[PDB]
Amino acid sequence: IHTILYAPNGQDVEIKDYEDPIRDITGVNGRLHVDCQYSQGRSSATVQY
Amino acid sequence: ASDEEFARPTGQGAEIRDDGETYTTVAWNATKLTEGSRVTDEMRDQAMV
Ligand SMILES: [Mg+2]
Ligand SMILES: [Mg+2]
Repeated sequence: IHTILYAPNGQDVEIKDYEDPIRDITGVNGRLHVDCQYSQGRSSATVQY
Repeated sequence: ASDEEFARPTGQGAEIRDDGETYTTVAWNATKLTEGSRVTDEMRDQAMV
């Protein structure tokens, strides 16, 4: 089971603070591109009630 | 340059408004002032001054 992470810059989560000097605000923004996929779904069993 | 003005009271996180320096000019001309005189070579010699 693969967690595929993508970033145009670097590899991990991209979290940045920035300042708006027109409004006197710090923004903190986070982004990430993610998907999750089995290579072999047969390799997992769910337990059901 | 334009005269000194005053800042304005502003809400927190609100856009700071533009009131930049504005300019004008004073034109100069420059008029030619002239003055002249002539002295005869005979009197350039003869005068006591
Ligand atoms: Mg003002
Ligand atoms: Mg003004």
